[PDB]
Amino acid sequence: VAGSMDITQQEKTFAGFVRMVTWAAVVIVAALIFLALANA
Amino acid sequence: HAKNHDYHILPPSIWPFMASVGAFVMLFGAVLWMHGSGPWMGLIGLVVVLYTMFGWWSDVVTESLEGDHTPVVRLGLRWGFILFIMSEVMFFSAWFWSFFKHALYPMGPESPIIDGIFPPEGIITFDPWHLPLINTLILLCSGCAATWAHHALVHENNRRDVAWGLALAIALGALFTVFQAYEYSHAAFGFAGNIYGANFFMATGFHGFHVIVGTIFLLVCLIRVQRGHFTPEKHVGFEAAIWYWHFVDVVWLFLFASIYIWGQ
Amino acid sequence: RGFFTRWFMSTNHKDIGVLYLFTGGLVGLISVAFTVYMRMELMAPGVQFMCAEHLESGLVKGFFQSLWPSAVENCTPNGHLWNVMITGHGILMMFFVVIPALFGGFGNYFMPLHIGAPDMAFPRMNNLSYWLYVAGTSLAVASLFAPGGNGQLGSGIGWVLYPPLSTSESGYSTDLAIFAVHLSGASSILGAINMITTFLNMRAPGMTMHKVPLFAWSIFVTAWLILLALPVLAGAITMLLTDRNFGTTFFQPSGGGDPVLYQHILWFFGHPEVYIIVLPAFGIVSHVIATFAKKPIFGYLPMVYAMVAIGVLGFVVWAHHMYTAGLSLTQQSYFMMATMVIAVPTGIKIFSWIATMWGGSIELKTPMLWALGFLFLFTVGGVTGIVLSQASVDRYYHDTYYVVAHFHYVMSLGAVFGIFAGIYFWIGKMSGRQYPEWAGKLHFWMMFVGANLTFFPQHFLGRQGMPRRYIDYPEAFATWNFVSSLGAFLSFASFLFFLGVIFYTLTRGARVTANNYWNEHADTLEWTLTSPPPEHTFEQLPKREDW
Amino acid sequence: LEIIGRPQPGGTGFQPSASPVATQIHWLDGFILVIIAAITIFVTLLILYAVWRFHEKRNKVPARFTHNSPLEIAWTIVPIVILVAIGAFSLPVLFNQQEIPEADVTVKVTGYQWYWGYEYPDEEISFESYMIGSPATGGDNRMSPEVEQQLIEAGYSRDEFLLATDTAMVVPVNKTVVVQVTGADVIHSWTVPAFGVKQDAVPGRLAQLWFRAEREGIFFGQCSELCGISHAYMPITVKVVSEEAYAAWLEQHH
Ligand code: HEA
Ligand code: HEA
Ligand SMILES: CCCCCCCCCCCCCCCCCC(=O)OC[C@H](COP(=O)(O)OCCN)OC(=O)CCCCCCCCCCCCCCCCC
Ligand SMILES: CCCCCCCCCCCCCCCCCC(=O)OC[C@H](COP(=O)(O)OCCN)OC(=O)CCCCCCCCCCCCCCCCC
Ligand SMILES: CCCCCCCCCCCCO[C@H]1O[C@H](CO)[C@@H](O[C@H]2O[C@H](CO)[C@@H](O)[C@H](O)[C@H]2O)[C@H](O)[C@H]1O
Ligand SMILES: [Ca+2]
Ligand SMILES: [Cu+]
Ligand SMILES: [Cu+]
Ligand SMILES: [Cu+]
Ligand SMILES: [Mg+2]
Repeated sequence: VAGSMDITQQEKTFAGFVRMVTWAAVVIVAALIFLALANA
Repeated sequence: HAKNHDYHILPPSIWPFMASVGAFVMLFGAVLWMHGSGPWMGLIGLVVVLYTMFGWWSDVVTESLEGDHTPVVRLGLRWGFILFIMSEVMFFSAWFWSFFKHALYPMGPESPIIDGIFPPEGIITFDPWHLPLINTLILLCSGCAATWAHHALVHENNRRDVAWGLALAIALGALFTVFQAYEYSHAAFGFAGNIYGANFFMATGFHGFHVIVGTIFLLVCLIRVQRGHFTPEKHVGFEAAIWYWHFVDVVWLFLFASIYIWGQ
Repeated sequence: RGFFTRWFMSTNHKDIGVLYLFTGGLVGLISVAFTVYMRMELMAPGVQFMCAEHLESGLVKGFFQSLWPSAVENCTPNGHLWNVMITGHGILMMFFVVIPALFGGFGNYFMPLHIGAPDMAFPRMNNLSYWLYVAGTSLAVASLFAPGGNGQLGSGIGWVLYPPLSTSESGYSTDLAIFAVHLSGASSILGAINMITTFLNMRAPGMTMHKVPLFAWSIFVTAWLILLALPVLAGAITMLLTDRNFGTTFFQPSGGGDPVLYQHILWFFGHPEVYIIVLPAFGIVSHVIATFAKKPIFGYLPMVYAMVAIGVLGFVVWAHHMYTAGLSLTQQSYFMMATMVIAVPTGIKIFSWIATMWGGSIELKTPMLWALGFLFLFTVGGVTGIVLSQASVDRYYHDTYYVVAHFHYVMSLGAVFGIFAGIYFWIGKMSGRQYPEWAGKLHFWMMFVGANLTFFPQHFLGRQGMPRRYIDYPEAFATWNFVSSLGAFLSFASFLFFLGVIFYTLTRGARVTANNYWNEHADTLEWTLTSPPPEHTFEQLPKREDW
Repeated sequence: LEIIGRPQPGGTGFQPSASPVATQIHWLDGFILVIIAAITIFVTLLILYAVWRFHEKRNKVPARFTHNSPLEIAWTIVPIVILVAIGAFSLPVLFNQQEIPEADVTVKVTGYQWYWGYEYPDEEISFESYMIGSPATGGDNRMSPEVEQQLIEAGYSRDEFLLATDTAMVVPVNKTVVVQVTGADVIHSWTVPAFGVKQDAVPGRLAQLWFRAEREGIFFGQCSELCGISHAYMPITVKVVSEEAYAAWLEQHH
């Protein structure tokens, strides 16, 4: 029975992973914009 | 024999071992090429690797046509490529760091106390609107051409625009590296002996290597559309092509607003 | 089913992990041999073994001459060899021994089992990470037998390849080492990508990430550090490669370079690197202490989130390796304080392990000893870090054997104890033959005695001002340098004995009866499988009731 | 002539203080050393006791607990305090050793592969400090009959072999020396443990330290950044003398 497998747990995790990484990436861009607006 | 999971199990494969023999020889031969001896040992390696890569990726199509790329497997292959893209960003960050440092605090004869002049004294930069904006319109257009190709296969199943769009994208992609290989010919400063030349030619240099890769990758996806290989549900290879290509665009847009606009 | 198809073509993660373990041992022994020869020269002042005179004999000849001393009058100090040995030691250990045996070796084996996965996400790319790792190790070895600095063989730069020394050291030996590190990163990045996807996508049905075993978490965090750190190191050494061979001036000041910018970029990799080493040991120790104290690991979440905390903060403390290099006071201040923050979650975990022992019924078997040993060394090592974190005190201590002592306690011995703890814990579960409990406990105690008398005397030498990478020292140190070289010699015997213990075990070893051979509280999914687990594990995905 | 900055054959504490910064580095280390001596002893005993009190023989059934919200906050607030403690006394010592003052003497020190170079920009003096065992002073960077006689020459013992240099940087007591440091070849590092100063000689950077010499005598220090084959063999000698004696030298060397 290939193709059958239940993915709900993984598809959720992937939406989190996308939501997480996107969030994390802006924080860092913001952190460097702060750091540049602080001590450049 | 008797399994309930969708996960891809693989038969043994030579290519991991074969690629790393070739890759060792490639890099060993490159060291010797860099020190006067013949490029031949290096390019044996390159050929053995490029032969292995070819074999490898041909099976990741074979398996997808074999019906190994189930829902989870295809999903997993999507993370794998995103994690890769992320570590591509971390590679480029080392070069944006090296540029922004020697731009914000360039080295002056009284260095840590009082900084020097940027752009370096007597380095004549590129006009950021004359040519570089031509390349920024070359890429931004090719990025639209590859997205129309995606939206075609995924949301229209229209195999004509998929092929047409990709051909236009591959064309403008190869055109960028051609137009860029003129910006290198017409460079108003050297590669060796100054940081600006070092930061410039290495940063756009690797991006150009990534464009070359992204165009070859898109061509493999078009070659497959020629053989009618994708469906609206199963197109991980085609998916990663437009991701990788859109990543290259983000990198250039940074380079443009970093090295050319802000750093002229 | 042939020796070639099974080990040179494997896509079974359990075998690829075994490959990593054994190669890590092999390169270890090579690099440990480098350290026995290093302490041999440092045994007492004056150069006796690394004499320029030995150069006039051929490679094989001058080798075996170097293994046996000389008079100070018949010995011209060849510092170059010394530098190549210390460089050889470091580069092998940081890139080809310890991460490969922990992340490559145990991580590849058990993390899929711990989460109930049949294989890894990309098990063909998995094999590539191993063979690229062998390719790097080759190039690395080649660097020791190559046109190098000062007219000799080998690169004597230091494991961190500082410029302009790195960029201007003659020959091509360095360039090999560059590409060796390039491949060791290429190995790791692919391994990481695999691990992250595997962990996130291939868990058992019902196992949320807050139900994932601790070792798996420790490997998961390690993979994220690798994913983000190693690409930065690629840029770093590529800049050394173009300076060396394409005449750029990234770090040459005459062209406008800044050798300090290298250290920033390198140490941006360099700390994450040191947390990529120990993080899997955190996991292994978590599993062992919980098993042999018959008690569920104290404070799961916190433990994890501590690992996440360490993992995130690990990037933004990097410049405390540069306190002396000439950093602005504002900078030195920030990195002083940030470095202090990391100390809190790294500390907390030491308490949680003690709290797991608290209340339980402790079976003091060999793996539990090693994990307990780790706790000690990780505290001893970690507290000297607090000292160094204060930039003020760093000035005296920096580039002295006090640092060498600190990072051996916490990292070298920490991860080594982690590796050995793993080995005795899982040897039956991997081979089907158990070790002899007397030999194990001996190997531990020899190591614990020797390795303390190796590096704690080095604390003194640092406070007395003995600097790093010195082939020779004032006579006024030699007392402690002899104490250390003794302990290091004893330690070498322990690691030799161990290589026997496993040789006995893998051949003359007591074949293991049951699936779980430890006790009830070794309660994770590997102890459900057969003692040597099936070539295809979890063909039937395990149902929730299995953990 | 009193050799002060120097290793003692098997010592465990620091090298003798000679400056106000080297007093504070001696102090900060002692303060910390109490706190770390406590934490390791505290952890060792908790470990040992738990292993005894909770061995499967001495205690049959394990406990069930996994969390302790009170004690876990105790585990966190205490080390944050411990670090705020150490931090509060360490940030001052850091600013003091990094905020450079007015210079009585200014010296420029330059790192060269396997020797040093001193400039007094004001008093118009320049010279190079090679190790007494140098190949520029005949030796093979090792001890020999010849090399010992030369050590006696400069008023040193066979003891001081790897520390003693052919020329010394000489300085007045109770005067603030600002030592500026740059590298010429690769990265070198200038240190005098007695004075409590370490600064890397990075090619292309003007890095600065300062030390106020409180006592008189000979102080040593070795190079602290791997710089090539003879990285062990380029040390530092700082003779500090009285203002009367130093004024006599500042005309002599000219
Ligand atoms: C295993 C990896 C590892 C770990 C865990 C550590 C744990 C720490 N170490 Fe470091 N160390 C390195 C791998 C590690 N380190 C390497 C490889 C080098 C040298 C590379 C080279 O130079 O060649 C290095 C060199 C180094 C230096 C620079 C020395 C120099 O070159 O001048 C500094 C200074 O900031 C430093 C600070 C720390 C601190 C503050 C902690 C703290 O975070 C530790 C946490 C505390 C403990 C583990 C003790 C137990 C404490 C408790 C149980 C309660 C907590 C108590 C308090 C918070 C007060 N380390
Ligand atoms: C984490 C990796 C690692 C390991 C394992 C070690 C194991 C040891 N090292 Fe450390 N060393 C470094 C990472 C390590 N080292 C680095 C990065 C440097 C910097 C180079 C530089 O200064 O530029 C350094 C510099 C260093 C120096 C001084 C160089 C100088 O400053 O001039 C000395 C000498 O005292 C030293 C002594 C030892 C000894 C006696 C051992 C041991 O031999 C003693 C006891 C331990 C064992 C016997 C464990 C061996 C077992 C394993 C490694 C497991 C192998 C794998 C499997 C079993 C699967 N090391
Ligand atoms: C595509 C379209 C393009 C459109 C463009 C729009 C996007 C805008 C993006 C802009 C971002 C550009 C980045 C430039 C950042 C510059 C950074 C900076 O200025 O900091 C340097 C500063 C200088 O040091 P200092 O000597 O102390 O200065 C004294 C002189 N006044 O250094 C200091 O202050 C010293 C203190 C050190 C602090 C280090 C902090 C850590 C670094 C931040 C974390 C990042 C790490 C990543 C984390 C990943 C892990 C989760
Ligand atoms: C999505 C694709 C995007 C394209 C990829 C490119 C993304 C990277 C963009 C950001 C790159 C970081 C650039 C930071 C440069 C800051 C300038 C600098 O180097 O600071 C100088 C400082 C030492 O200077 P100093 O000589 O001491 O100053 C004396 C005063 N005259 O040295 C310092 O203090 C260091 C300052 C801290 C900088 C930390 C850099 C960490 C690099 C990680 C960036 C990763 C970005 C991740 C974003 C998420 C992407 C999805
Ligand atoms: C495979 C991985 C790829 C990533 C690496 C990217 C590599 C990019 C290489 C760029 C090649 C640089 O080539 C470079 O050579 C010459 C000398 O330096 C330059 O300089 C030339 O033009 C200038 C005119 O003002 C003058 O300064 C020089 O006398 C002249 O030789 C070229 O204008 C430049 O294009
Ligand atoms: Ca010796
Ligand atoms: Cu660090
Ligand atoms: Cu030096
Ligand atoms: Cu040096
Ligand atoms: Mg240093």
